[PDB]
Amino acid sequence: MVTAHFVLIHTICHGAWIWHKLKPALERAGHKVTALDMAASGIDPRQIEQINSFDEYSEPLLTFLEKLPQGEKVIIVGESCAGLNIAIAADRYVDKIAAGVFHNSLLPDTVHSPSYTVEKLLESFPDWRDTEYFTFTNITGETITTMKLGFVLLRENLFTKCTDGEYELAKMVMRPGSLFQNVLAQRPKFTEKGYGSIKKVYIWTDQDKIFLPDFQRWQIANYKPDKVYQVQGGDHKLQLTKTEEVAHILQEVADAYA
Amino acid sequence: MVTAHFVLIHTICHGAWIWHKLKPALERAGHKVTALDMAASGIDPRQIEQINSFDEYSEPLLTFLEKLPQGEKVIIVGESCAGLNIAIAADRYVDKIAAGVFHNSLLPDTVHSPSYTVEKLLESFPDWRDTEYFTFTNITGETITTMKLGFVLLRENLFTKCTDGEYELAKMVMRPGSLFQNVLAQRPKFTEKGYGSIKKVYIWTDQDKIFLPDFQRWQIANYKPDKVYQVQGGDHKLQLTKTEEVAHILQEVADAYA
Repeated sequence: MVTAHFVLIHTICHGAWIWHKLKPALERAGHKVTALDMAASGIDPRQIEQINSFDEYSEPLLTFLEKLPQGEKVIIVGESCAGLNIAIAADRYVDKIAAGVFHNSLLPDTVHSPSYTVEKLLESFPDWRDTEYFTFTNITGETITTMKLGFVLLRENLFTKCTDGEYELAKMVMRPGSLFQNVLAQRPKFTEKGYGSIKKVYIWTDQDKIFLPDFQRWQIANYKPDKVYQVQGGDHKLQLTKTEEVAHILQEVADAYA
Repeated sequence: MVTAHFVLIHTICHGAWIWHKLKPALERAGHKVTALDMAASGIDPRQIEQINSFDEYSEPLLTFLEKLPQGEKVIIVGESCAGLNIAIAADRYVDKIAAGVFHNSLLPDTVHSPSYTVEKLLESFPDWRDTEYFTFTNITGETITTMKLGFVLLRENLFTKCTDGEYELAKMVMRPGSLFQNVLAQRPKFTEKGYGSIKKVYIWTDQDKIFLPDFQRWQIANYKPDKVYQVQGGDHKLQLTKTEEVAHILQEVADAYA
């Protein structure tokens, strides 16, 4: 059994806290874990109106990767939209990445536009329920749509099978976030030399009520991962409903990719 | 059997998230709960360097009370230093407050300075271990001392008996905080017609590794509460390690004080 350094990356609106159970589980098995707040997330001091793109939003992951002592690789694990952080980071630091794990998450490709998987998600799941929307204007004049996720969305669609304790936590710390979709739509594609070349492991459940099965199979068919692990039951937040399951999958990820 | 509106107030450095287990436990009995972040705490947008006194730090509680419609009463439950928030609020809004519950908490009086209980706490527990200290100057020239609580202190003194998931949570969302002690020491005394007149319930455990047995007993004798509940075992954070027991006691506070 390899021991590895996981870097855990939350989805927009969330923060390092989503990982509060998975992190000590990986550590009991002797792994090093880093759970990072992205910009304007968790207890990051920035607000979302000071952030101009998904690449800026990824700053804390990139900064973290820049300081990582040479020879060291990490396994980056991303939930939901954090798939985009993984692609951004692999195009800047391919050298330092053993593998990217996609945890009910967007799976960008290199053929299409980075906003491609976002587009397909919003076709798959177009009704965000009691979610509220807002806009501000970025550094070069783009209208950025932000969101405060709805509590009924949170209950039923992301945290479907979670504990009340965990659902209540999530309402206590959820923050505004953005897909920066229209800025993604204008961004150079992810590259083959960087993102294209890292190992990619995909983890999901068919019980997910926001990243739906037809969408998630579509992702797997669109850009074939190296490994696909399907967890039975649970919900979108497998790191909360299937913590040990995920800890064991991640061990197999460390076993195959170091 | 009475249902109440509980208003849950975390201590400094923390945020509303500390009540994530107690809130749904209370809601299960039919109580309404509100859990608020104080300034510069939890996910509040401010940093501590813009906060000039413990009263300013109290703004979101005060604003919340200010906005309550007439005829509506709350029970404020406060942990550690939040005893001061209770006093501050009760002097401003005695008419919206059914009781104040002190949860391993500073219990101010009306007859010494508002800093008295903080001074006595610091005599009792002068050494805060790996805790870091910083300073800034407030708008009126005072030196404010702030702190980042040490992880060892969090592990062993605050979250002694808590779960690995809860402890990890704390590390993930803990923020800088301040007692505003020098400012408290220049502050007018709490009034009899406000703070002085509310019902006060004091809840504690002798296994608390930071508010120690002698300090707490001393509080109890210096300013006699209406009721004293002693929970067996647990640790400093009873709303986490003894959640159901605290929910049960809170029901009775609601029964007495309506």
